Parts: sequence; C-alpha cells; structure tokens
Amino acid sequence: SSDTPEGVRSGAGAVRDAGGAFGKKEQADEERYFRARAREQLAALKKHHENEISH
Amino acid sequence: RDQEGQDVLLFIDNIFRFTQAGSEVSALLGRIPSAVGYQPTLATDMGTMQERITTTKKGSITSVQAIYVPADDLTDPAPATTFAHLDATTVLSRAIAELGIYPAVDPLDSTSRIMDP
Repeated sequence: SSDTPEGVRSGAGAVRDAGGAFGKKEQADEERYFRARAREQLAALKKHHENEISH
Repeated sequence: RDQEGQDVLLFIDNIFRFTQAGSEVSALLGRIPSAVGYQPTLATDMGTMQERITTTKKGSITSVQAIYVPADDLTDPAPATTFAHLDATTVLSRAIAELGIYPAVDPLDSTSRIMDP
C-alpha cells in the first residue's frame, strides 16, 4: 500500500489519536512521571530563606 | 494469422484504460452501475476481446499487456477480471535497476502457469 502515493501512509501522532491500549498507556505514563516532578520542584521551592525569616 | 500463418505478437498499453473506458460508455447510455462503479458487463467485455487472442490451427497471437492496479488493491474488480486471463507475469523491479542489471526483471517475483514437468 504505502510504496506508492495512492496507498495509505501513517503520520506523526497516530498512537494517541487511535485511543486504544497504547494510547492510554502513554497518557498515564506522562502523568505518573510528571507528578513526582511537581514534588521535587515544590519541596525545593520552600527553601527560600526570606520566607523563613517571615516565618 | 488467418491469411499468412505467422506467429504474431500484440502489445496493449495498457489494459486498465480499456476497462475504465468501458464503464463510461455504459454510464452515458443510462445503465445502473455494478459494484464499486464499473459496468454490469465487466466480465463479457473482457470475454469478447481476449478470446480472439488464441492459437488456431493456422498460426497464433501472443499478447503482452501492461497492468496498472488502482489504489494498490489487488482485489479491485478491474485488476481481478483481468487476472483470470493471464498465463504469465513478469515484473520490472526498480531495485534491480540501481544494481546495474539490464533487463531489470525480478527473478523471484515472476510466475508462470506453464512451468510444469
């Protein structure tokens, strides 16, 4: 099919638009990884010394 | 063949523009189309042409025809009616033309029906 202009060819971003098993396995892996980065970037954001003097 | 008894060849280029030009006369004449858009008479117009290409007792006529497959569908009714008439297929691969070989006939993807002990 794909070895001609006529046949169907796949583009970029076609695993998420399908919405199947691999399309759901990708959304819950971008969220369970960038949930821990909202922990380490928020715990180290409390280490401002001027806020502690106000505390 | 009928008057001199030679062994003639015959070249048609191509056979898809004979099928497709048939399904525009049969729709200008007011007829209900068959499957995907072709004519009702797709199997007799290929019958009342390619049965005159035969080996009689005087001589013969051999035909080499070019075949274009629409939308890379081998089971579309235009390259499926034609395939019941052929006896041998030869395929020209472009990947052998960049290897230097001439003629660029693929040896593995060509089949013959008369290849038989």
